[PDB]
Amino acid sequence: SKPQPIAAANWKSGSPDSLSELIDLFNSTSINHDVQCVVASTFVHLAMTKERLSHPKFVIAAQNAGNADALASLKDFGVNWIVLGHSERRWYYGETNEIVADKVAAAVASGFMVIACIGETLQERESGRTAVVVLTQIAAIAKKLKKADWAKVVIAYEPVWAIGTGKVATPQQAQEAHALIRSWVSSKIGADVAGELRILYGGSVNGKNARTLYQQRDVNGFLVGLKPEFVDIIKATQ
Amino acid sequence: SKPQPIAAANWKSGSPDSLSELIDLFNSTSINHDVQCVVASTFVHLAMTKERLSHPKFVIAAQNAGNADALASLKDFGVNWIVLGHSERRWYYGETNEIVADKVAAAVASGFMVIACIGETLQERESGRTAVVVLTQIAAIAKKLKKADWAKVVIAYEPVWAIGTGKVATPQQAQEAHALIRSWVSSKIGADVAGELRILYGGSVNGKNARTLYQQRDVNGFLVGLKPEFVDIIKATQ
Amino acid sequence: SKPQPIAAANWKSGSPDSLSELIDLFNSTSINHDVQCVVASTFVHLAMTKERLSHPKFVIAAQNAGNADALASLKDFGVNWIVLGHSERRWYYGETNEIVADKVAAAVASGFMVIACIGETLQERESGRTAVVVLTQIAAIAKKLKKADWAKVVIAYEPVWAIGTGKVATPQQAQEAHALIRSWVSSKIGADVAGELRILYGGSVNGKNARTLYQQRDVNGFLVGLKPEFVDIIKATQ
Repeated sequence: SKPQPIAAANWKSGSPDSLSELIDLFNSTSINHDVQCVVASTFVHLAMTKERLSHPKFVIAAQNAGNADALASLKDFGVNWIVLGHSERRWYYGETNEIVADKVAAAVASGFMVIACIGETLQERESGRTAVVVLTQIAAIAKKLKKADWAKVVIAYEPVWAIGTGKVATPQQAQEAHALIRSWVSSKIGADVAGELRILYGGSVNGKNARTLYQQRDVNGFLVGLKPEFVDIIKATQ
Repeated sequence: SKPQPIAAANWKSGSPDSLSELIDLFNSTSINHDVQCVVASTFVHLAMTKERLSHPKFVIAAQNAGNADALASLKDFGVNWIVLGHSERRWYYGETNEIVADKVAAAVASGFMVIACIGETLQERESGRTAVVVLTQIAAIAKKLKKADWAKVVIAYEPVWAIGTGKVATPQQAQEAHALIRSWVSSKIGADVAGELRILYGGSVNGKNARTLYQQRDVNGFLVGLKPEFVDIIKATQ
Repeated sequence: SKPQPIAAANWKSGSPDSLSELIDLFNSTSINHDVQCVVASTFVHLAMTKERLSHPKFVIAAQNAGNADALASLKDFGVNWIVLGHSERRWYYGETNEIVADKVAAAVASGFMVIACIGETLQERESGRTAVVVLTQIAAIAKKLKKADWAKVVIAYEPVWAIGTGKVATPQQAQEAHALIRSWVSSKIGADVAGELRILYGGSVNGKNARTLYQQRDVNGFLVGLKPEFVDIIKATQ
């Protein structure tokens, strides 16, 4: 019943050696279930990742593409995945709902698989606005898409409200949010689309609480930071 | 006598683990005098610093806010300090005196404590224009502020004449610059504001010059790189 | 005969300490032959490298430019060399042949020594367009220069087609690229300019491969990653 899960991890910082070491680890990870793993890299590290990463269940993603030429350069380089709408961009780089929506449509048009992030802030959640905020964010994206395009879309629910707090969302809070999103998709886009849609939990987690989160009916994977424990996150989607 | 000193450290680069370990160091550091410690982060590291850093004498600062939305996201995230007009902004990104002044005024308006950086090049210094250059930079900032706003302002002198050319300024050179800045603030803004103003030294600081630098009449602390030796930089402000 | 070679290294990422240890290594290295060594980094690392680098055959470069208008201020900060037109900028940051040309000319007029990167993609090489692409890129640069400016210019042939493939161009492949560039410079700019022009091999290479590459008639050095093995790259220009 659940579609194919996705485990996706973002580079933050550190030496080329620290990255090549992770790549070696992932190349040597035997994964027995069907899962798409995604290593989202910064531009400066795409060359080394393309050079060293080779695993049948791993693809490379970009974290950003600031112009049409960048998208085209990524595709020419064999990078077919991209992460869009992450809170860092929305918070600090002026990326409104509409800007994010336009980027998703552009990337889809270019033939990217897109992991599109949505999520409400602390202030938004506490004023009881989780539903309106998150559904407004996905509505904006859907505005610029056709029904067929959804096969190229993955949604990450980023519990922006929990960033920096040291607390993972309970499986109940995560399920509620993922459920909220799927219901909107089912009703506004299509029951077929909703069933096939991957909705990833984009809060940080360890392997233990990731397993429990994955037991939730509307959780289809994770978007986390790149580190050795990403192997545990992959296994959590079994 | 001197106002409360400030010891402020800037993240440069390295892995999330490296930052984590530094946070562990600072959390366990005993500080027995009145000093405001500041850790200036890049966006990507703000989440871990908020999550892990907890010392009564430490606050978190941003290094940039490129737009109005970014200032607001920072404030909502509980980031109440910002460093503006630092050498990268002025000499790589070309922020003019006016752009810096506008940023300082906007941040103050939004409730931030601002560390505003000023400093002259070797061409400026060697051609006898240290005073006109440095004081013109601060004059641009002052134009956009009211007298009451100075309680939310901190000045940092970055001797880019030395930094950019491989020199280490002496305590005498640091003092002369700080004294120039203080006399300007005294003259233009008020002797009250001048006596209360923190002017931090932002040149090359090591374990042997830190105390002599702090003991200069017009130095009120430091703007330096984040390193384990920051503990000793803090100690030098006692 | 061959002009003075250049050995240039780009710092990728990682902690200040890791870079500082490399600077220590470089400082203790005898380099007996006539060669200009270049260490290029992002802006944040300039302070440390300026402070600590002592080797008399090394200079410090900025890893790229921001806007062409901000090159003058970066010169005044104290940077004397710059790398422009690197594939990363052309691919991801919208730097067309003409934007690269404008930056090169602006850097020269501000008194920089410039390493200007040119090279064709895998798609361009496969389609038989190595010469047209590379010569179009260098033609654009030349259009904004005068003959006297070439004394301040260095070309890096970046084998962009090989990026991410883990393979180095063969000496035959590198020589062919460098020779067609020089041939164009000789005819279009001047024989003497072409004789004095340094054309660097701008792909990562190790000591042994570098030594064989440097044997080629039109190879005048290297633009590579900043790592311990950079000492062997320098030695390979003997």
